[PDB]
Parts: sequence; structure tokens; C-alpha cells
Amino acid sequence: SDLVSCSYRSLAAPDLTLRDLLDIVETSQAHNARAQLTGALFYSQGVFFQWLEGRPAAVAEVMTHIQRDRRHSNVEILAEEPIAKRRFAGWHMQLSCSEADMRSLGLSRQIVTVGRSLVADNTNIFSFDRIAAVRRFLSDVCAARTLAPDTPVEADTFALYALTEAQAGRSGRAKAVARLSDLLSTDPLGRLTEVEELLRAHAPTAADFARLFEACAERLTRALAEDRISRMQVTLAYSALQMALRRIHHLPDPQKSVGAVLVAGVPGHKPILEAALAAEMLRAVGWSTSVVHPESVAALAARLKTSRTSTLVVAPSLLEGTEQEADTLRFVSALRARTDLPGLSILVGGRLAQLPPSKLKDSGADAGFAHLALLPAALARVA
Ligand SMILES: Cc1cc2nc3c(=O)[nH]c(=O)nc-3n(C[C@H](O)[C@H](O)[C@H](O)COP(=O)(O)O)c2cc1C
Ligand SMILES: [Cl-]
Ligand SMILES: [Cl-]
Ligand SMILES: [Cl-]
Ligand SMILES: [Cl-]
Ligand SMILES: [Cl-]
Ligand SMILES: [Cl-]
Ligand SMILES: [Cl-]
Ligand SMILES: [Cl-]
Ligand SMILES: [Cl-]
Ligand SMILES: [Cl-]
Repeated sequence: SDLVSCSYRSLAAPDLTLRDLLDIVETSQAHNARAQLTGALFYSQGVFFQWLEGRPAAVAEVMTHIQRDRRHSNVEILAEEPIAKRRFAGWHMQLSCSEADMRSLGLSRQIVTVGRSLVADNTNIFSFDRIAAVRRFLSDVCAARTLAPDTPVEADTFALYALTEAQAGRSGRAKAVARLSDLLSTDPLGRLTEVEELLRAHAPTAADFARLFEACAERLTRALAEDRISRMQVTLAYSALQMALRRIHHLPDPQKSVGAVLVAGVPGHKPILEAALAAEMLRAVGWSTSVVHPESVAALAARLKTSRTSTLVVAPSLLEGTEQEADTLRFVSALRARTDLPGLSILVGGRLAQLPPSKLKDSGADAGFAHLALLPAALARVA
């Protein structure tokens, strides 16, 4: 064989256009054709996935150029593996984007459309599940269209690919969450290294961390309810998780950003972990994010009229939920009263996000996210 594959994830320049994508595709088609490289490029919501395959030398050279490109950043290698045969034969470099992005760019082949519609807001689907699903889907479309070019492929076909990948990961993740919950319930600070190794193995991205934390959080909420652990124990666990999070994920603020967003806790609530997670997730998709823990409504009012950052995410506290709801209501309402800003957008999480959007209209919050990992998606809708 002696064929190798390399795949990465990167953050497209916030000002990326169709002309750019097309230039990339043409340059790549020409060069990959000469150098005997094949693969696919997937663009969705400011993010790139690329797969490249060929002889080692060819892949290395082209990656040397790509890594230095200025139309994307935060290039993260995902795989460098030997393959037995090409997954994208005949595709020197094929472009593909999501259905939503297809709408947003005004496109309708030859660009392979991927329908994320049915699975995008499914919190059981982890980041690597989505990556693998896109890979398998595109490789399959490549085979298919090699066999029958004029035979169209249903976009929402991708849904099944994603769901299947996630289901494959499900049991192992259940084990991880169980083991984790045990650690957090016993002595999470005495065994922080084990907590970290677990989190590092099962949560490659910040959104994955958030998924695990949501699962653990309902587990421990149950435990505390049944008086199986103490409040002090939940505090310990919370500290441990903050430390583990900072050790593992700590993205710098994107220099080229898609926009700016303020992440705040409700005064008295200390959504330290959840706000940190919110910031990591939003930074990972290209948002400039600031975390604020105000102790008054007026403070945040000041920071907002000073920042002119028209978007505010109220991070929920998923472990102090005795009175998170009415507190958040009062806080957001008050904020709206002290404010004179028609462009301001407010997003809310937690139990408040579980109410029907009629209540959301009634609330003064603009939109909700019933789960942390849904935050990026909820934000994009408002922007
Ligand atoms: C997301 C992305 C993917 C790219 N993929 C390839 C590729 O597969 N093959 C290629 O030759 N260039 C690719 N490029 C472009 C190169 O980084 C660079 O434009 C080119 O290789 C150097 O220009 P040159 O024609 O003067 O050598 C890609 C760029 C971006 C931003
Ligand atoms: Cl891969
Ligand atoms: Cl979509
Ligand atoms: Cl998806
Ligand atoms: Cl990802
Ligand atoms: Cl994973
Ligand atoms: Cl595959
Ligand atoms: Cl485990
Ligand atoms: Cl401890
Ligand atoms: Cl340990
Ligand atoms: Cl405004």
C-alpha cells in the first residue's frame, strides 16, 4: 500500500466567501491531481473538516502549505493513519457543506450537501461521532457518484450515519459517566488525576466535556436529592471539575472572530464551571468571549453599554437549582428594565430553557438552550 491519510479540523476565517472556497477547491484540484492526492473538504458554520490521502511525502508537503494558510486557523490534526486503500478515489479535492450553509451561500451540484437538520441538536452525538459520520457519508457519496453520477443523494441520509456512530459510542460513554459520578461522589480532589484521564479520554472537545457534565449533573442531583451525598460533596466535585477543565481545555481568544459575546452568571449563582464551558465552546467555533460574574444588575448594565456587545449568554448553574428559575427571570427582566438597547440579545439555559418558547417571549430572554452543548447552535440562530 504505502498510502496514508491525514485529517484535521480548522476554523475558517470569519470573512470567508464563496470565491475563497472555490479558489481553494480549484488550487487543490489541480495540485492534488498532479501529486496524486485525494480527499474532501467539509465546511459547516465557519468550521472546516478535511481529509487528505496519498503517498506520505505528498500529504506532508501539502499540509505544510495548508497549515500556513491564512483563510483558516486553529488547524488541529485529528488523524494521521496509514490506509489500505483510498476512501476518496477519483476525488482530487471535493467540496461539501451542510444544508444550512448551502442556503447561506446561495447554492446545486457539484457540492455535496450534508443534511444535519435531523441530528444537529441531538446531545447524544459527540464531536468525533460527527466527524466520523461526515467522513463515512462523503466517502460513500464518492463511491456512489463514481458508480451513478446522475443519481442524486438525499441530504438527510447523513442523519443515519451520525446516529449510528453515536450509538456505537453509547455504552462506553455510559461506563465513563458511571465511573466519573462515583469519583465525583467519593473524593474527586483526592483522585483528580483519574477524573482528568477519564475526561481526557471521553471528552476530546469542550462540548463533549459539557455532555459528560450534564449526565453526571443529573446523576449527582439525584444522589443529593436521595441524601446519598452532601452539599459539601457537590462543592468538592464542582471544584475538581473546574480544575480538570482548565487543565484540559483552555482556548485563547480568537484573533479573527465571527463576533463577540458576553457570558454572565446570575449574581449569587456561581456558574463558574458552566460559564467557563460556555466560553470554551463559543471560542472553539470562533466567538470572542468574555466571562463576567457581576454581583448586581447595574454592574452588568454598565459592562454592556460599555462593551456594546449586543449578545448576552446567561450561564446556568446546573448544581444550584433550588431557585435558579425565578432568580434568572427577575435578573433578566430587571436587566431589560435598566437597559435601553434595542439590539440586545439574551440567551438562557437551565430549567428556564425547558419552558415552551411562549414563556420565553413572556420572559424577556430571546431564546433558550436546554442543554449546554446546544449553546453554540442556539447562538448562531440569533446572529
Ligand atoms: C481549508 C483549506 C484546504 C486546502 N486544501 C488544499 C489541498 O487539498 N491541496 C492544495 O494543493 N492546496 C490546499 N489548500 C491551499 C494551500 O494552503 C495553498 O493555497 C496552496 O497550496 C499554495 O499555493 P500555490 O499554488 O502557490 O502552491 C487549502 C487551503 C485551505 C484554506
Ligand atoms: Cl478521520
Ligand atoms: Cl443542515
Ligand atoms: Cl451533526
Ligand atoms: Cl468538532
Ligand atoms: Cl469521542
Ligand atoms: Cl469512512
Ligand atoms: Cl470507564
Ligand atoms: Cl476530595
Ligand atoms: Cl487519581
Ligand atoms: Cl443596542
